[PDB]
This record gives sequence, structure tokens and C-alpha cells, in this order.
Amino acid sequence: MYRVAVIPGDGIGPEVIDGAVRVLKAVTGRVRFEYYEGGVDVFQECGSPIREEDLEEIRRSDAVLFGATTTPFDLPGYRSLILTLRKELGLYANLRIIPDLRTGREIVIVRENSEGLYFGIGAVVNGRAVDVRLITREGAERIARFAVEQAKARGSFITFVHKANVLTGDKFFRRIVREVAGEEGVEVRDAIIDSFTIKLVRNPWEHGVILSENLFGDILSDLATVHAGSIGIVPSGNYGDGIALFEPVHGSAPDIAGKGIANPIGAILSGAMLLDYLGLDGSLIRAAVRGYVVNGELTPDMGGRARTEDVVRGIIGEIEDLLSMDEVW
Amino acid sequence: MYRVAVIPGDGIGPEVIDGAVRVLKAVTGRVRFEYYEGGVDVFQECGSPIREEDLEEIRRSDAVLFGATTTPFDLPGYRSLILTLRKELGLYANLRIIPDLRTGREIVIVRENSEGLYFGIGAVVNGRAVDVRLITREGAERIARFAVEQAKARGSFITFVHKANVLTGDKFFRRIVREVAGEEGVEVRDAIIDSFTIKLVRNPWEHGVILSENLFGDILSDLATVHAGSIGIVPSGNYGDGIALFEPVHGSAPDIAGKGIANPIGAILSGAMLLDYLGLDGSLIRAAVRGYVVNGELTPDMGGRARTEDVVRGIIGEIEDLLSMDEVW
Ligand SMILES: O=C(O)CC[C@H](C(=O)O)[C@@H](O)C(=O)O
Ligand SMILES: O=C(O)CC[C@H](C(=O)O)[C@@H](O)C(=O)O
Ligand SMILES: [Mn+2]
Ligand SMILES: [Mn+2]
Repeated sequence: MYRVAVIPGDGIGPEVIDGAVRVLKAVTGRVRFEYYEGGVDVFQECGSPIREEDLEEIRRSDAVLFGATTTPFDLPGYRSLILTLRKELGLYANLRIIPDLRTGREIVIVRENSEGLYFGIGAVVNGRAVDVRLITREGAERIARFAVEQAKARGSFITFVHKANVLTGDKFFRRIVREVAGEEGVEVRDAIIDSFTIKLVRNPWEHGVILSENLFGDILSDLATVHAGSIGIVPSGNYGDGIALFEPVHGSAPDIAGKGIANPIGAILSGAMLLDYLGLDGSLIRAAVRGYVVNGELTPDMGGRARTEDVVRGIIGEIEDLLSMDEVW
Repeated sequence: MYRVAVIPGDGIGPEVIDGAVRVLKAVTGRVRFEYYEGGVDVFQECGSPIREEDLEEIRRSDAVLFGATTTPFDLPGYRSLILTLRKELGLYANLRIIPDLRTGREIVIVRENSEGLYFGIGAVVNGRAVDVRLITREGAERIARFAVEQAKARGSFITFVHKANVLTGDKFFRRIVREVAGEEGVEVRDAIIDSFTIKLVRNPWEHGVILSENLFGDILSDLATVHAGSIGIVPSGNYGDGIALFEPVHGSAPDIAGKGIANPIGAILSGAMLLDYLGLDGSLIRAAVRGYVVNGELTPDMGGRARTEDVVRGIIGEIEDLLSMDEVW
């Protein structure tokens, strides 16, 4: 079997992960799911958002499936569950796919996931505060390789977004991205972070594999979600060398917790990316979602009157259909 | 008289500045304009993009009016004309107003203009590249004061955009922004840089005075231009303690240089901000622009068949009308 660690978190996390897990269970019985707590509650007890013993099991697992965690600004000493898991598990590539569910068109973003302004070197001293945007040869080389694999697989190109005129680290990063994409026969268009925002809202589908430094990726990937029903359908994967973690790009939405109306699509499509990573069949889930969405009642965030459970049940419906065929004939 | 230094630059710079200067001359005869070269041509000769002698006159001038300069990525040692002028003249506040010309609704952005990732400390050493995002008490205090004056004058509030969870310097910056806006009775809503991008494209007009660190401001202010005809109509001012500089937010658009079809509105509205700064009457220019735009033929970037000259002539038309009245009756 495959061992998958599951961290539902809080807010709508549990609800959408219930949805995703149930969809996964409907496409394969080859995955054992083990659940773990994490977040503020665990921080309160042990001073970390994930227990050391739980963290050890998690890294021995084959993949991780993650919901959403509330990160409060007013909790001294708290570090993000997801940032913690990203660093602890070596998760250097963050892939976000923003889908137009009708057409199957995709905005594909590769966000470097381990350095940049997230590296963690920061200080206040004598009324001067500082943060160090770090780019390393190792960080840039592997995030570039990863982006070229995505471009190769899609018979596509890379759009490297930066601000090289102002940032030494982006001049560096750009040169390395160009080296490795040369070696591998991939085109690299470049784009400046400010003007690209305009291009991203106006001409969404013409950018291939978008690549960028961590914080720029964080910004651009939220921005790209405007081209989808709601941020509620957008999935992602965080990849490292021996393990990966999958989470919807939405967050806790505590406002709507427990009201039975959260959108499980993003988590479901994330369980899809998880199956791909394991060598199982995520294309099934994707087809199920496309198909349910033609005439299915959608959740309120997408302008519909449907409940979470209705959407889950409906997608499982489409799966059972595709599944009961022999490759589709 | 007022002495105004004018730096048309290259590309469409000269064309739109010709437009702006002609509009200024139609509302006041109290401004003497002196022209100066700057950019790559001057860099080629003297190794700086502005001559030291020219720079000295410029700082003795009352204000500066600036077009657009091409900053090529492949010119070793070249620093931006505008970045150079920003640092040399002490221009710490950058105000960008994105207007909906029909309604007179405005997205108002205050971009800190002297530090952050623009401070200039960067290095490559041993396959590690670095840039230092610097926030100082002095930088944050004065950019906050400036933002509160804009909120006070509009009977409005501040939206401070940041990524405090990840950036020490934003935790600092946020506390100082909150201090000074408390002292002055201004509300401070806050927003996270990633999720705010969604809010900015979806709910543009409900954010009051948006305030942020330099690079974040650079990004957000380009993004905000999607809510306007084209980036072509958007103006700005760069303010310091003894002088200010005004430029359209668009750039060189060399693609369309010399073709007689550039949009002079952004420069014109920037000449408006310049008149306000001098205590002259920029509201005139703004009314002229609103009025011309009701039925006037617009330039191709706004979906029309008009030439630069037509729009300039038309706005001067509206000015002459408003001007020939006694405060409007
Ligand atoms: O809880 C946090 O501060 C992390 C949020 C996290 C990030 O990458 O910054 C989230 O914004 C995301 O895009 O994954
Ligand atoms: O020529 C340059 O690199 C400066 C461009 C300048 C900036 O603030 O980065 C421009 O993008 C702007 O928004 O003013
Ligand atoms: Mn984010
Ligand atoms: Mn810019």
C-alpha cells in the first residue's frame, strides 16, 4: 500500500479533506490514510505546531495531504504549520495550477518554495529592520530543472518573472534559469513582476510555465486565482526529493466553518495531484470534476445553491462512472 | 515665477510631455520650463544618466516634470534615470492615483519610495545572491505621516498591505504605521500582499489610501491600472521635503514612438499633480480631462481612432472654456 499522512487542520480544512479523501477512496483502495493534529492547539501544548513524534511518522510516509490551518498574527512565537512542514520536509517546489474548468485551460505557476524572502534571516536593531532575500545556486538550479520538466511535459515554455534591474538575486536567478533551460531546449520569455501583473489579469492563458522567486510566487499565484470560479477550486503540490505534500490554495475560511457549504474542489483536485505523484490515476479525478461541473449545482462561492456534500457525492458519481469502464471503452 | 525642470526622456516621453506642457501653459503663465537631457545617451557620454551640472540646476528648481526613459537590462553599470533622480532628490513618497474617468472614483496608492528592497544593498558571493529589504523608523514614520495626510484630506482610511508573518521588517513597519495613524485619528485596515491582489482586482474602490513598502507598491500600482482605460492615463507624483517630480506611470512604449498616437492623459494628469504641489490649479486640468472624455475621440490604447494632438487640443479646449469663467459663474 501507499502510506499517506493527512493533516486536516482547522476551519473548513476538515470538511474539504473529508471530501478529498472520500474521492481518493473512490478511485483507489491502494492508499492507507493516517490522521495527525497540527496548528495552534498543538502549539499551545508542546510549543511547536507539529509534534516531533508526528513529524517523524509524516516524513516516513509516501505523501502528505493537507487542508488549511489558521495562522494568527497575534500569537507570539508561532510559526506556520505549512511553513514548518515545507522546511522540515525539504519541499522546494510549489506548483499551483489555476484551472478554467470548462475549457481545461490552465495557468501553471512554479513558485520556488525554500528560499528568497522566506529564507528566514531577519532582524530589528536600532530602529532599522531588515529581511534578506536569498537566492542560492542550488535553490535556483533545482527550481529551474523542475520548471523545465513542466514545460517539456506540456510542450511549452517558461515565463521567468523577476525585478532584475533592482535585485541582485534576480540577476543571478535569471542567468541560472537561462543556463538550464538552454541545456534542455526550453524557451524562456521573461517578465517584470510589476508589468506582469497586468499581463496576468488580461492575457491569462498565454504564459506557459510561470516561474518566480518564493514571495513573488506567493503574490502571483493568489492573483491568478481571479481567473477561476473562486479560489475554492485551486489545488497545489509542494514537492521535495523524497516526499510531497498537497493542499488547496484556499485557506481556513473560518467565517464559513461548520456551515456545510465549503467548496471541496480545490482539495479534490489536490488529491488528484497527490495520486499523480504516487503513480496512481489523478486524471480520473480531473475528468470527474470537469464532468460534474457541466450541469452540477456548485457551492455558494461559485454562485450556486449546493452544499459541500452534494458536490462530493456528485464527483464520486462521475468517478464510479469512469471507473466502471475499461480505460473508457 | 515658478521654475520647473522638464525631462522628457525617450520613446513617447517627448510626445506626451509636449502635451502636458502645452496644457500647463494653457492654465497658467506662471511657470518657466527648462529642459534637460537624461538617460542612456547621457550615460554614454559622462557615465551617469544625468549630468552633475544639470542635476544641480534641477535641485534648485521648484518641481520636476518627467516623461519616460528606456532602462535597458543589457547595459552594464547603468542605473535608472528615475531611480537616480528619486535618490538624489530625496523623493521618499510615491503617490499613484488610478482614476475611473467617468465617475471620478480613484484608487489611491502611497508607495514608500526610498527604502525596502530598493535600498540598494545587494551582493553575490560563493553561489549565494542576496538583497536586503530595509525598513527604518525614519522611512516608515514619514511615509506613514504622508499616508495619513492623504486619508485626512479625503475623509478616509489607510489599507496597509504587507506580509508580516514572513517579514520582520513588515512587523516593524505595521507597528509604526499603527502608532502614527492612532495619534492622528485615522483607521488602519490591513491586508496581506497575496490575498490583497484578489481584493484589488475584484473590489477596486473600497480600500481608501493603500500604503505599502516600495517593491510591493511597485507591484500593486501596476496591478491597479487594470481598472483604467489603459495604463496611459495614470499619473503620479514623487514627493520629498524640498522638491517633487511628476511622471506618468506608463513607460517609453518605444514600439509606438513617433507614430503620433501616444496617450498624453497620464502626463497631463501628472502636470495636474504638479500644479497642485505648486499651489496652482490642477483641478482645472482634471475637470478638463473628465469633460473631454465624455464624447471625445480617445487614442488607440483606449479603443479609439484619435491622434495624440487631437486629445491635447481637445483638453486645451475644455480648459479655455473653464478658464474664461469666474470660478465657474
Ligand atoms: O501562514 C502563513 O503565514 C503562510 C501562508 C502561506 C505562504 O506561503 O505565505 C500562504 O499564503 C500560501 O500561499 O501558501
Ligand atoms: O527603470 C527601472 O528599473 C525603474 C522602473 C520603475 C520602478 O520603480 O522600478 C518603474 O517600474 C516604476 O514603477 O516607476
Ligand atoms: Mn499565499
Ligand atoms: Mn513599476
